[PDB]
Amino acid sequence: MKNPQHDASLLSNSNEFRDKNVEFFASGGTRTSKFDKLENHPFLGYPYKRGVKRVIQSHYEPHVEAGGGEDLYGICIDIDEFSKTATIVPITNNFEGYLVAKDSTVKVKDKLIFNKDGALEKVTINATALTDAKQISNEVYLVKVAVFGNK
Amino acid sequence: LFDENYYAKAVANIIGEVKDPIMYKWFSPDQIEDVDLQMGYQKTVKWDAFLNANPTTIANEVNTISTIGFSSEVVRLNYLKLQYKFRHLKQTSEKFYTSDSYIGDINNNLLPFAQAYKLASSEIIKLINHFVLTGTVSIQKDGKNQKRLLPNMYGLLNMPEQIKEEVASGDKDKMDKIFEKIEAGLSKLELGDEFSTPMMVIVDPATSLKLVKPYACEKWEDVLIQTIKAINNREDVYIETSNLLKHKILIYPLNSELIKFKPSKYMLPTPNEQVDKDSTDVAHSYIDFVLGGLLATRKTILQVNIKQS
Amino acid sequence: LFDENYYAKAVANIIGEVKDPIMYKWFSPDQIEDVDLQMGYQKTVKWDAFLNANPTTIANEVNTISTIGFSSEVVRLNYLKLQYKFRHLKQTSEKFYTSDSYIGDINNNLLPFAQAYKLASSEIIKLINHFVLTGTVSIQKDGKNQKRLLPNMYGLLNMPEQIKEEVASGDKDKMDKIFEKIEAGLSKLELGDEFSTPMMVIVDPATSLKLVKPYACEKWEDVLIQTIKAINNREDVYIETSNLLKHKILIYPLNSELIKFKPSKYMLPTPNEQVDKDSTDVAHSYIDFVLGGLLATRKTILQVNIKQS
Amino acid sequence: INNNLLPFAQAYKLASSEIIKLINHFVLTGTVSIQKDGKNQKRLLPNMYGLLN
Amino acid sequence: YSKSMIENKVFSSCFKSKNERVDAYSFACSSYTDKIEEYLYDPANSFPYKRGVKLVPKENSIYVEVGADTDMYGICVDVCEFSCTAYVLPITNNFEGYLVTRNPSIKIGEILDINNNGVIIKAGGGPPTAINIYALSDSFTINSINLIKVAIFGNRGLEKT
Amino acid sequence: ASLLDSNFVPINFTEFVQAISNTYKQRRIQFYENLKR
Amino acid sequence: ASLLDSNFVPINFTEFVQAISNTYKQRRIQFYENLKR
Repeated sequence: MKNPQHDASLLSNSNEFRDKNVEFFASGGTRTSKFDKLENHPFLGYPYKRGVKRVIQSHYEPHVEAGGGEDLYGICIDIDEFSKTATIVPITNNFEGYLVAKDSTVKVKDKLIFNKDGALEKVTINATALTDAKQISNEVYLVKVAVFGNK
Repeated sequence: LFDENYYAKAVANIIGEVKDPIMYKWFSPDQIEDVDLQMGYQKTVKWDAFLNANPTTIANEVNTISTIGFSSEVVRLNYLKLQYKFRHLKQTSEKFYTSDSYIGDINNNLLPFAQAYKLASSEIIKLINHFVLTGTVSIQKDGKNQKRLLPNMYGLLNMPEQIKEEVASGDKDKMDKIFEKIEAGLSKLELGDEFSTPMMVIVDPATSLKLVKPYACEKWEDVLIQTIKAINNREDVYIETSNLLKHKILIYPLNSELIKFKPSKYMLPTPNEQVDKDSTDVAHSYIDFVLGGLLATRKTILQVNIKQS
Repeated sequence: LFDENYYAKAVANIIGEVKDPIMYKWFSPDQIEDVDLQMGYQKTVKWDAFLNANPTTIANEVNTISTIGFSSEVVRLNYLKLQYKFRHLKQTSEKFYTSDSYIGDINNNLLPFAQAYKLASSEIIKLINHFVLTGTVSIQKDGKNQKRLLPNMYGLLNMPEQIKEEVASGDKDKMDKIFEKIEAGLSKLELGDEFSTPMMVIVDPATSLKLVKPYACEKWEDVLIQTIKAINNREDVYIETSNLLKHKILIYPLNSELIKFKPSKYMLPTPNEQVDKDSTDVAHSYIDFVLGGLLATRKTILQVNIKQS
Repeated sequence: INNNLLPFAQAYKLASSEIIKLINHFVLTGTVSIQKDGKNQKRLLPNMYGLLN
Repeated sequence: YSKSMIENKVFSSCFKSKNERVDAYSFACSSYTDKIEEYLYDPANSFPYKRGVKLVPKENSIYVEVGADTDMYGICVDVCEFSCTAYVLPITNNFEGYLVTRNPSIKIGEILDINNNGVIIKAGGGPPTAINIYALSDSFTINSINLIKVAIFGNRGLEKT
Repeated sequence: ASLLDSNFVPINFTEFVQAISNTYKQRRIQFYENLKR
Repeated sequence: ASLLDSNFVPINFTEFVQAISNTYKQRRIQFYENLKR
């Protein structure tokens, strides 16, 4: 989850101001402009920090889910669990931030494509990696990218 | 002015004796609204709003929100100015014709100005009521020799784009067939979101006589009232009889959001300033009135005609 | 504030011209209680007491007395915040669009802020009424493209753990079968000791038309009212027709101890402080509202659905 | 100077002078353009003419 | 044709399905920070309202004319007929709203393409699509012009079939 | 300006016509007030 | 604090919204008072 709410018994020492932003709970983007377009959409699964595709079908309104390729619609940068909604930057808007990478093979200067699971994988091109893949926890890898569209 | 205009003084004195028009019973108080005009046309604009998409959930940051649109529609209404002339006795000549408890020449049918104006106003009010009910101007029981009127000037009976039903001459005396046609028209009625409103029915004496017959220990009138209550959200249903109709049934709601009457504020009779005078004791006066101003939405009036041949 | 915020001034001046919601007719005055919450969830705790044993007779000396216990139940209700955006003219630009007897561009469908807000508020109130009656949010006549809603957000029609009856498509026109299903649902209804309370019934226009038919000189509506009076201690029974329903019948009491509406005090439309402005004469404004807050006890609502296929 | 940025007063004065020159040109000639060649004219509404056209 | 399109003898007759109007607000979901541009359009060649348009630089001004997806500059969302001015949302911006189509039977979720007349058609016609267009609703006819709710988000990387 | 008001005194025929119209409007309002159905 | 009062002068937008809510509540109460089923 984006913010796993767990109670603790001791305070965690947090004084260093470096290597403190690369975390799974840091939503949004590293650099954001006031004129960035954001759309809230109903979601299924957990597409947080992943490429999202719009799935269209009691008939319900279209939703979004993790995906990519020819069906890529946008990037999920923030999530609200109570309302079960996801904030999405459309593919027509450039974005700079940390996204989920398939594995640790991604390095700097690498052109990256959103796979069927919304993860960034090496090689149409969609993003250019800025830093190396870093393991936040278990198999979760976060890579800083600057999305520019589709080739 | 009253020191100089005896006729104006008499009109102001006797204006209260004129009876109220009976057309007021056919409308709710909110449905009638006066306008300032004598002759010409006036355009009415109605505004509406609609939802373009599902409402947008406000959570975290968002800039794309659902929108609400607007629309407009223009309806033109025509107003016509009509006039009448009547003869009466000159003011200075009343003393020579004041008889025992009555004034005027019985032999020559001459009247004082006040009485003449009152009677003429009553007649003109009756004519205005006939026009409002039927949409035509005629002084004959047959309803012919109708004065030609402008378009966009309709009554409750001839308003276009409404539910017209016709009962064939073979079933002119079959209340079951008439009620079948009435049910068909009522089903075809379209009240939309304003269905919770009182309803008004106008019938002719023959129709009322047929209605008060037993239902083939219930009456056709009761059955019709129940049928109308089934659609008007169990609200008031009023029934009226008018001798101006002939084998016609009119059904319409008394709601200002569907049918609106916007008469000119000079519609009722008004004296004219010009008075014809000569060397004799007989003078002439003119009365003005204005016709037009009925407005209705589409498919909200049921007009049933029982053909006689 | 009114010296600076023309939009707030106009909202204050024209807030009174918005008609009251029709959903108030479906609830008693005591059944509605506002709460202070925009978005989130609220936990309501209901306390009860019970007798552990027979009472103790006080005679001579005794220390062992029967006890009275207590119990609690927690219910969680979800509230959702929704927003709409509409375009309108600017205050400094209205003077150049003030035409004769109207203001606004007929060609461009642009309206003054007050009129635009009034129309948008009316539409949003209609949507809120539809949600309260049905429990679903949609803008299409087919009822599709529904907005997915949070759990614990139910309407009268879709509230779970209530009595649900289904009339087969083959019996869609058999009022006897429909009334048999209604009687079965009423029998399954459980009001306990709160049975002495008025009852409310909501029906679709087709069912309203079927109800006024003769019973098979008595009406199906009369028989239904008598049957409900048999169970509700012969209290008042109200019948309502709504175009928001289709082949559905809703029966429920008006007792605040069984069904309670706890809406947010911001549920009805409210303007937002943010107004989009640019160098042109067109501005944008936002209206907020809140959905959710219906609570009901188990097995106290009868919902009859007449299948058409 | 290095970025061609002015105070609002001076910028407004210069822009107003330029717009006044353009208005004078439109009044005298009846056409609106920013080219010495006179081409790339802005299309205007009917019944909008100058002394020359 | 036109958008406003007239005196009526009588007024025209729930909240649902009232948006099916030719002169309805094009954006189903609007957003500030949406870029809108003004251009001239030919007043006798083709009416660009609710159609995909292309930039044609003429010898006197830059006009917008109805165009295909291959050379599309944006979507014409509104027109001011008094000044004959077209308002264009560039293709670089997202759009979700009602557009003119020529096929009266289009279902929801289908892939769509803009033809030479700036008209929504099914993407199976054969021309390689270059824009991401999806039908958000079934096509409806206003009596006659066919409209449909669509979502347009940028260009497609590789042209499809 | 209404003819029902005793203190009212018209100045010219235009004011007389306005008073007549106001009197008719007030009479219609009174009729709707007194009407019972 | 309601918008019905002529003497009520709101100070800020929060007070304005509270007044709107109070006006809605008062209108609901008045509607239920005047309702006769």
